[PDB]
Amino acid sequence: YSATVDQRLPECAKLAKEGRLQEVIETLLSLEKQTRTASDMVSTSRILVAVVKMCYEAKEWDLLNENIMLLSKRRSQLKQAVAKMVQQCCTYVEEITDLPIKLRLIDTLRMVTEGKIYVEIERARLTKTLATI
Amino acid sequence: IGTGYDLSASTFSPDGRVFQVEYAMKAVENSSTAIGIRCKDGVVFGVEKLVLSKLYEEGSNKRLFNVDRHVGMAVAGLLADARSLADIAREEASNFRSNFGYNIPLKHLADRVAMYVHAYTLYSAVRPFGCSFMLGSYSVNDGAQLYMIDPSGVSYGYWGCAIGKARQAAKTEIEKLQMKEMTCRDIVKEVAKIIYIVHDEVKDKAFELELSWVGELTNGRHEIVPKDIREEAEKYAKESLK
Amino acid sequence: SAGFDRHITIFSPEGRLYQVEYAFKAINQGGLTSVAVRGKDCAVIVTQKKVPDKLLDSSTVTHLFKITENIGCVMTGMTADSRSQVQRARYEAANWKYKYGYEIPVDMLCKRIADISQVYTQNAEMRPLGCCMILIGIDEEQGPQVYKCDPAGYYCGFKATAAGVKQTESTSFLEKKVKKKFDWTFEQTVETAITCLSTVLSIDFKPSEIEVGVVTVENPKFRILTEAEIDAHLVALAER
Amino acid sequence: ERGYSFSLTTFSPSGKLVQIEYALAAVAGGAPSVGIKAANGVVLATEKKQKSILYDERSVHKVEPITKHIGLVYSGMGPDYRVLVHRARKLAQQYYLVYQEPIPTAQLVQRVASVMQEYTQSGGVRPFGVSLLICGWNEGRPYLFQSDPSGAYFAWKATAMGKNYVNGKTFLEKRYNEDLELEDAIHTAILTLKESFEGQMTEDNIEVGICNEAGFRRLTPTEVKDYLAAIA
Amino acid sequence: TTIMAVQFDGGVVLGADSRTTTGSYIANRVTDKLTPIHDRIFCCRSGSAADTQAVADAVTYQLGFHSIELNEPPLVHTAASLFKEMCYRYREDLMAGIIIAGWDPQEGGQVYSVPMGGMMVRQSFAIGGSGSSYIYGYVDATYREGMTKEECLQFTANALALAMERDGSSGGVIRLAAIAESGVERQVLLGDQIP
Amino acid sequence: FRNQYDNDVTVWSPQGRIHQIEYAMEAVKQGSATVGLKSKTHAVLVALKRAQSELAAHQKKILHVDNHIGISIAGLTADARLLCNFMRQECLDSRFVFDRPLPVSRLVSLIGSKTQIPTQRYGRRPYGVGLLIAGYDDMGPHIFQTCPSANYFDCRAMSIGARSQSARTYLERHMSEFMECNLNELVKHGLRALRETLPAEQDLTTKNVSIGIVGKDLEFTIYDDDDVSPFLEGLEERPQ
Repeated sequence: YSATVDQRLPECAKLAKEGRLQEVIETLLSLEKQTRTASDMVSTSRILVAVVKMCYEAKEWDLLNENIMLLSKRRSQLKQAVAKMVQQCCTYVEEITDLPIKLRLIDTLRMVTEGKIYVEIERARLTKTLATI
Repeated sequence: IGTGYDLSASTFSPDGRVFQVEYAMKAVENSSTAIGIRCKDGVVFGVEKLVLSKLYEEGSNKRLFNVDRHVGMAVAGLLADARSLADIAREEASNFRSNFGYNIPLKHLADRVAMYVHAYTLYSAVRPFGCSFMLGSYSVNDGAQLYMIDPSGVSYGYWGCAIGKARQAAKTEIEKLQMKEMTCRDIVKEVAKIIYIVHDEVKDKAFELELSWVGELTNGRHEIVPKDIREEAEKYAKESLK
Repeated sequence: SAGFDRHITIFSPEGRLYQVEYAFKAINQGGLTSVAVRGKDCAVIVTQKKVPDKLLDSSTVTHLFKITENIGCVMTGMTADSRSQVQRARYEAANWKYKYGYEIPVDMLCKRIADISQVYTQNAEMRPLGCCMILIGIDEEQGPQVYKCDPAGYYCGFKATAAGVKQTESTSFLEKKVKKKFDWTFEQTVETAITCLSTVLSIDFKPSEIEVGVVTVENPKFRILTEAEIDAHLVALAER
Repeated sequence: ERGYSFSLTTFSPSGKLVQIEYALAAVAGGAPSVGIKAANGVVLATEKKQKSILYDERSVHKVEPITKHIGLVYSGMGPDYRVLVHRARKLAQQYYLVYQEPIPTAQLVQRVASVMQEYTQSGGVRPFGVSLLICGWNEGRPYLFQSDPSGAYFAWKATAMGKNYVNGKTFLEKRYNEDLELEDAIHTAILTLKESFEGQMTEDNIEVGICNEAGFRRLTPTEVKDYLAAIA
Repeated sequence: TTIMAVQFDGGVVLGADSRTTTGSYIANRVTDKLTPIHDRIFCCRSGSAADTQAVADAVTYQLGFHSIELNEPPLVHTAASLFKEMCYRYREDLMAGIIIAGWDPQEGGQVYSVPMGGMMVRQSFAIGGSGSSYIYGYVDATYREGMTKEECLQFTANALALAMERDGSSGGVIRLAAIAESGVERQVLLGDQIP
Repeated sequence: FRNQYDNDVTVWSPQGRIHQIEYAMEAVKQGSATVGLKSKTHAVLVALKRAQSELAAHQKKILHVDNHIGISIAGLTADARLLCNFMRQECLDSRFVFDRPLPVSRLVSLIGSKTQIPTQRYGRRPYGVGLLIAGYDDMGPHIFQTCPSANYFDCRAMSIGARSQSARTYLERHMSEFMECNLNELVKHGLRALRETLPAEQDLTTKNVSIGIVGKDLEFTIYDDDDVSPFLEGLEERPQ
């Protein structure tokens, strides 16, 4: 599981440099699902930072929107995982200088964040970025 | 401590428990220890019987009865209670045979006897049967089953269980034994060593081991271990208990 | 004030029957929990299983039973009272079939057995069978029914009910689900029951720790959901 | 006084049986119910409110008919009410079989009073924790009776027992008139339910039955909703 | 009547006429002497009808009780025992002959007969009623071993047809039931179907 | 009073004992001692007769119930007598219906069943009589001691009653001869047992002892002062 994902990180990264969203989203969904069931510590963090990184580098916001709304709608999520996701989106939304992308992304970060989490200070950073906007 | 609530069996507790059946639990745990194991093609029984006085003859207070031809009877608790429960169970089996014309399944006999022992648990003019008993049988077209029924009235299915002052102790050392595969020949040895290790020698010494079993090895018929196999089991015990 | 909590037949001041509430608390003493959910044409019963050791036979420790070929039953509390009450319920259903020539409706079965428990709690010759009942079935022109009976002889139909140690929280979760006014299809009913149990227990159980029974209009027989189908249902819930 | 509040066969040195009074106290803690006798008929109602809407309100009914023209409501224990209904049905039908004529409601009340006071005769059996309201129409006259756990039975132009029964009785005696009509009787009954309903009666939150020259009939949910809207 | 039931490898086939009379007058010509006692155990009734139906409901209750307590369908032996005890306990007042046919997973297709007076026995062909005193030679001459479902059907058709045309207490239609692991098949012979 | 748990047989102690049964058990410790021995083919019951005053006869402690089976009582006169009539009725019923003597083991089993009902059910007081049963059947002599706890034991010997521990330890010293002894030898062993029970100032006189002997061909015959005379002539002198 952590072995599958850690020998997959080279494989899934060399697969990601092709874009090809559907299949990788499906496999990452399956592995994240099993790790949510099994309550694993580091593989969940690696896999979710992996999917978020892949969406952000591959330059789709609907796909990361789907990732956010799935594992918000999906259950048994580690709170630190959601926190790392939203804080990564924060550090993936403050450096971008695209106005429509930035506004849509802060809209998503607003509607995902019911149930504020210890990282809500880092989310306060992004809401002050929204304050600038 | 529940004073004012445990003078009768029809009175609940503020926590919601009948203390008469709990006191019967206590009495059973203050009684002798009996183990049973179901083999691949039958079930075996083992009784740890304390010889309170050598004046007692061997075979006195025989504890491994047989309710039916294919059904045995192991029991721990009060010997008078054991005999009364055995008698009502035997009458139940005889009535089942008279009305339905074939051998009584172990699960059905256990259900009937559990209902009857419950009928003595919830009344006020009577007292719950403070004794825990074993039901074992082997049917060629049904299989092998084992059941422990305590004065609480719960008849649950146990592969092989123990009752007495070494309940948890016998659980610990019967868990290490693998069970489901070997037959009575390779199970009597384990039963003998288990019974001879659970007993305490410094306190409550002077015990003898009696055994009984049912299965195709005696054509689905419950009987005590034959004297030859009995002494062989004792020899395996003394070798294994070192 | 107090001291009237000794006899089932004694009325306390303010007309409060203590011993009956004592029995209701004794229902919880089993340490288990159970819930029943009903759909448009299905009724799902699920209950928890606790095994102290592998040494027991899991096939005989089922906590849900079958009253008649189309009427299933689940219950909790003291297991001896449980089996006595299911024996009495089966006796009553068979007597009803003998006398009236057609299968006992769930509501009438609950009514008669609740009358029996009332007679138990009305006279001081009986300990009032401190185990709660939930009965399920299908009836023509009315559809599926889920009924609950208690040692006091109080019976009522439920769109969804619960019992055991976690009664109040399970009922609150059930209300939270039913206030959304959704159709509750058969798989949806089963999943609502499993989610209720898992959340009120906070265990996210392995599929081997639950027994499930279901009765539907297309399958009027009370089918005890086997290991294969409960695995399908609840691991699908897991992935769903 | 405490040593005598424990059995039903011992007289208190000053008064009477205390277990009967405690059964009455159990009755007064039950669901409020109001019965009103109009000029042309009778109406009796009760509140079916219970938490956990999961409960099936149609599953059980607090207002049941005994025969084609006799209905009853209670206040107090549920299962005891069911048992009383069963015994009343058996007694009324025995009277019908013996006499081949619909049972007069006065005799029904007398017989049900006798059967409930039978449970008060000896110890070991508690008296019913339920009081009965009997509605009936016969000989061109609407009859309304109350049956007691003590076996006492009396008549009532309009009464209300259960929770907050004193306020309901004051309301009724400040509302009822001898020339009341059936529809106005239902209006007064629903208002009496309202003044202590505590939570905005719905069509199913209350249960009302009516009896008249055309026998007794429990009102369907639609008519209950219509009457609730009319009162508003 | 003529209730002949014969077992075959896989189950038992049971047939009967449809004649019930009060004197010389045929009261009902649509009588069924095959009353389903359970899912895969049936019965054949001869003698006074009321007694047969009453004991049928009684044993229906009893083996329903047993099947629901064991969570397992009853054996034919247990059922036949119930009919035996019921018949004997009322044998001074019971005028009824019962054939207990059926199939169970324990052994298979079994035919148990309890004639007048209550012999609990089993055999190949169980013929009963006032019409069972005619085809006895006919079956003994036509008895062979191992009739398939078709061959069992023809055995029933011809045997009950001779009973039909030869005896005046057998009339109406011919009702058949086939009990096996697949389940129970119930068929009716009328018109040109009966030989 | 923490001993409110010993007022009826139908309540358990918090430690899981029925103190009423234990008091019934101790009740037979009050009666006079009685010891029994059995040979290859002969079983003896020897008891110590007691008298209210020396101006009146000694209380009989050996009772004849049937030609092959005999009993000895130690405890309440009423309970023992009732048990004796019950024994006689059952032995006769066996002789009438089976034409065979009642087996010793079967007789003692029915004794246990009869005396368990008072122990289990409210009503009749527990049978507080210690019974020594000596008879003959297919596998030879039997000695059965039925303790008032509704329990019985197959014993080589037993002394029940007052100061019976002295006889118990005497027999514990002297197993090694019981099996192979003839009539006179076993009789003298039993007499030495009672003499061990009896204190120094008293001795086994003719009026003091009662002897009952059964065997394969010799019926259960009870001896008295003149009849015990030949058996005590072979008796030795007390080792004082």
